Amino acid sequence: PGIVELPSLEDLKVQEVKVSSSVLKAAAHHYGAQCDKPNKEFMLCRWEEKDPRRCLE
Amino acid sequence: DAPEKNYERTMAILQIESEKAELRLKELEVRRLMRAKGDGPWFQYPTIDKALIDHSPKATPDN
Repeated sequence: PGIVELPSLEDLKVQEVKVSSSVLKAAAHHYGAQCDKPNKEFMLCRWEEKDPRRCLE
Repeated sequence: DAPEKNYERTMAILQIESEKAELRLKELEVRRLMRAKGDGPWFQYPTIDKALIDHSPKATPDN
């Protein structure tokens, strides 16, 4: 069949959130209140597109 | 019986039996075509009902 099309490594470069899981869980409820809108844009895009390559930006 | 009666009764018998024979030949041909192509109401061996599929958003998105 066809060739699967993957994004390049430049498309995956981003400033990673390099904090530990306790730093994430301690800051979790304020992250869920304050970072609501692009997170829900992303997860709606992620359950509608069903393809992570269409959900990168 | 009159020869008229036997004669016309024989014509009636021959029409009924010729119709039944042509219908049996058509029945054989119809059964052969429906087993071969599977497009008629006969030989419809069952598949999975698609009403059983859960179309809800699942726990993970890649599906």
